Amino acid sequence: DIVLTQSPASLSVSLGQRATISCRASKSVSTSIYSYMHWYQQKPGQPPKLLIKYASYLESGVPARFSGSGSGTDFTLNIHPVEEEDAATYYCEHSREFPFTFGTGTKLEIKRADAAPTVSIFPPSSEQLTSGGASVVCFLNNFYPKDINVKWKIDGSERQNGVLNSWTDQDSKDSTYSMSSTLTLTKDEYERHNSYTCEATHKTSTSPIVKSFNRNE
Amino acid sequence: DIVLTQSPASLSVSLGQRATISCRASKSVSTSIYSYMHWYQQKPGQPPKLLIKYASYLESGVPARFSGSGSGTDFTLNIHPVEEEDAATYYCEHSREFPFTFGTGTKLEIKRADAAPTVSIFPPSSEQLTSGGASVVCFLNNFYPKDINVKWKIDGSERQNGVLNSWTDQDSKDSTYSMSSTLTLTKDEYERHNSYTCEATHKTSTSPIVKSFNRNE
Amino acid sequence: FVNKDQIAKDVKQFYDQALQQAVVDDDANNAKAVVKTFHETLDCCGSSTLTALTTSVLKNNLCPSNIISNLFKEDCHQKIDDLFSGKH
Amino acid sequence: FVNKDQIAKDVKQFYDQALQQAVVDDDANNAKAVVKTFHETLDCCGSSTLTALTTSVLKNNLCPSISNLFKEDCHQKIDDLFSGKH
Amino acid sequence: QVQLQQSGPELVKPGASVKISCKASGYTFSSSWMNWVKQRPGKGLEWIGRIYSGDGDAIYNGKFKGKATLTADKSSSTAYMQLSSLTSEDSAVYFCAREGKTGDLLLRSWGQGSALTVSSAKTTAPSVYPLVPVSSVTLGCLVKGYFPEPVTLTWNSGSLSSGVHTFPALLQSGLYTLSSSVTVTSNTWPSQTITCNVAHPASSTKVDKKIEPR
Amino acid sequence: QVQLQQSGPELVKPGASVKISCKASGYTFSSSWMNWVKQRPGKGLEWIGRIYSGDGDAIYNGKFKGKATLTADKSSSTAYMQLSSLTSEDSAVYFCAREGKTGDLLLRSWGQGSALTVSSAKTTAPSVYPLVPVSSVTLGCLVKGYFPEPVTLTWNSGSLSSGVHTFPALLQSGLYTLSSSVTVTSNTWPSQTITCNVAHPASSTKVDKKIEPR
Repeated sequence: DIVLTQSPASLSVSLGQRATISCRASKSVSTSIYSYMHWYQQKPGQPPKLLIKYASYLESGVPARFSGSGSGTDFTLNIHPVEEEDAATYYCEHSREFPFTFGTGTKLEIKRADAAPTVSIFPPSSEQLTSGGASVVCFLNNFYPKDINVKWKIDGSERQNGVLNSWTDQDSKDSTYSMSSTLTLTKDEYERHNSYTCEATHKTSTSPIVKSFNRNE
Repeated sequence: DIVLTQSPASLSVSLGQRATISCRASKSVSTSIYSYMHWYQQKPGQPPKLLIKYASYLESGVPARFSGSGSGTDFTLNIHPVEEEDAATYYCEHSREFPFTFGTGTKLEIKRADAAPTVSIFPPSSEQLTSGGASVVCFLNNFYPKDINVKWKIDGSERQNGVLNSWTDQDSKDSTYSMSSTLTLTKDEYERHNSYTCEATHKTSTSPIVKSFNRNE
Repeated sequence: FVNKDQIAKDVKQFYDQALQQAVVDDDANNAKAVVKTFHETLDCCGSSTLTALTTSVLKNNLCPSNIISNLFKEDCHQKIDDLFSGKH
Repeated sequence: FVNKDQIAKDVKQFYDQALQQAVVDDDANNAKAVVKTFHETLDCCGSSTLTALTTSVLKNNLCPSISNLFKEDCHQKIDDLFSGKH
Repeated sequence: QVQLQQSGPELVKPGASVKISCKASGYTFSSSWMNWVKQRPGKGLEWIGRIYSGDGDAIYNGKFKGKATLTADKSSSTAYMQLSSLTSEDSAVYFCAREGKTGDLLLRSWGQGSALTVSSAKTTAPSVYPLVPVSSVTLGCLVKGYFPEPVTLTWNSGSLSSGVHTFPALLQSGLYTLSSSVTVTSNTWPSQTITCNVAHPASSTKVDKKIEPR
Repeated sequence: QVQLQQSGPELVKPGASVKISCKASGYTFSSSWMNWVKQRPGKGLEWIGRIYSGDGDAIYNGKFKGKATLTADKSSSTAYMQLSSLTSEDSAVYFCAREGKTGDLLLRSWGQGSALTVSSAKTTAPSVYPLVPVSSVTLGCLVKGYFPEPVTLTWNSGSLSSGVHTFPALLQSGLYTLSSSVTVTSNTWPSQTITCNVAHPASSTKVDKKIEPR
């Protein structure tokens, strides 16, 4: 089986601006007159889409900003100018022999400025509390870059009893990300501490942003 | 049709020496791998014998002193060192296409040391007299070169009374020629006269070699 | 003399170019015709060096009256060798 | 990639040399085999550019099973193969 | 007019089998190849096999030769895929994809996909909790303890979609849970009512939860 | 030993036909080609055609197409050659030659030839006269007043060949005449008998004129 190794793992370029992805095969995916390496585009939820076929030929109805070059075992996709809706994961794939195999993939992000998150804590609803359980959600919204740390302090001291965190796909409009920490714990244990806090650390921030509440309101 | 122009028409070559005949074709006789030209030898009175095949290859049982060379339209045959047995007419022939055709022909003469003839005179036999015919025959034999003069004397006086002379082809063992001169005349006249002479004059002879008989012993 | 193994390799080369072009090209009508000609003449179907493309050629009706493999027994590269080596 | 012409010329030339070898060379076993293989495969006998020798090879049973040798030109069969008519 | 119509999300026990489908239209299915592609959530793409619909002659990947069965129905113009001895790590999205006319080994048109998931876990309707706070305001909704996937979340039944952040579901003891943020304006909350609409088809569950500070 | 023995000389009247023959030995006639070549007195070689003995298929020189007619006879192992509408300038020696085992296209073994002479003139037998002499001894033969050619002169019917000089015939008033010298020694004459053997196929003549002294 041929192995397709792509690089880099992930990429991020401004709306400008050259994006250039590489791909390496175990053995020559190329004949005297062809190759046999092709390029697909995928977006969250959608199926993959054929863009460049046989190394350099644009598939019908695909922008001319997409371009491909290569031969033998080394191939290169190129996006210029990069655009909003080009944000995707790009898989190279060969059709030289059986089995066909896809590349490890390369994610395309969109480079933008920076932005602190908008943090907002939410105490358990009565609805929830009633039937056991008590979850404390905290949203960190519309920020950049992806990297951030969340920290949970219950009455000063901090613990990750059951902290679950979920990131969004990058935003198409404002190019930012959003995160979602959820401190889930037992109803009984919730009704013992009169102070909950959501600490959020991030670049462009000396100190954390730290919305809080006490179970007495 | 392919026209084979041999040259020279004839040539004389001393024993031990080299003889080169050439053959020229009206169009090409060669393919990528074979020249379809062959050399034949014809001694008089006999069929021709294949000597060289496909330009350069010796037909088995032919002295290596025969060699051939050429291509396309230009072909050469070399005999070296020449021998007595090489006295013959030489023909080049192509087998490239139908019709097969032969060369104009080249006659090889073999120059040897000059040789004096061996003259011998013969009166009519009893048997010829009966029919009212009288023929006197004289053999000039094994001489060289081919040029010989013969004169007839009847009773001391020269006569050319219808004398027919026939030459031989060059001997293939000693390279000499031979000539018979016949004097034919009526039975009447033969018995009128008494003394019948035959004089051979040659290059080798500073003075004529003479042979004769007296009718009535 | 003409180089034997080089000509056999050129003919394989040529066949491969047609076989590929038959499937990948915007209908090279001649490439498809040529590829049938070879298969019929040589009693043949595809190449072992192009076994992926040979599959789709087989189903496009360009092989002698068989289904998939088979195929590995129907190599044209081998029949081309046998043509130039005086076998069959 | 390779050009159709030069390869079609090469193959004719390869055959022509087989046709000759089979006749002019005495032991030429492979040359005869090669020649018959071509004849059997392409369905032809000899060549227009070797019409004299072709007469011989027909008579040596190296052709498929004389007036109509011109109609069985084996050079043409080669062109038809590479052009795609056959 | 080309389209491939794959079957819906499917839940099935370990050891069982599933026959995913794909309905072709707008091209001669009977003369076309059909490929199948596995994609485990997170990971990349994997090729299973492909089949000539005309006769059902198929070529398998070695890794699926023995597990995937491919078949073609010309009267349905439907390609099928069949998986045996199912396992948690057959849980993936399986795609459908056709080649061009000549069988040019290129995946031209795809289906939506089919989310297969293998689990002994029982189907469970979610619980939906409204998350009111304690200038501009941000509200929340908490869908917790559901199985299998997916679920549909919308605010005001789609009426408010800008300034929304629905987050991918995460597992929490064999049950899924996810949240959504919506930030409005302040000069419309609580002036104008806002409701999180959660739908969980597997349990046929539809639920609207009006937010409020109370 | 491969030999090709041909028909004897021939006198034929103008406008007639002749069927010359060439019998082959010591090689497989049946699967071989036989050629035919013309040679006029004092002139070159002209190729007539070649015939395949296995089935009589023949390729003619265009110049001889409608005149020459080649045929093969396997049982005899004999090739024939027939010429119609005979003319003074069909007079010539005609050779036959075989090709190799393949169809070599090369004239490998030749017959002695056949002297065909075309004339309305009439045969005439020769008168054979002995010629006794007036250290070697030389004696001679004289064949006078014959038509057509050739004759066959020998000495002690083959026993004597070296020292023999047979001279070309001369034409005079439509009659040929040739002489032959033989020189032996001497010691072998008149001790051993010496005889001149003349043969004229065109008149069925055969004379053994024994030379002797007087």
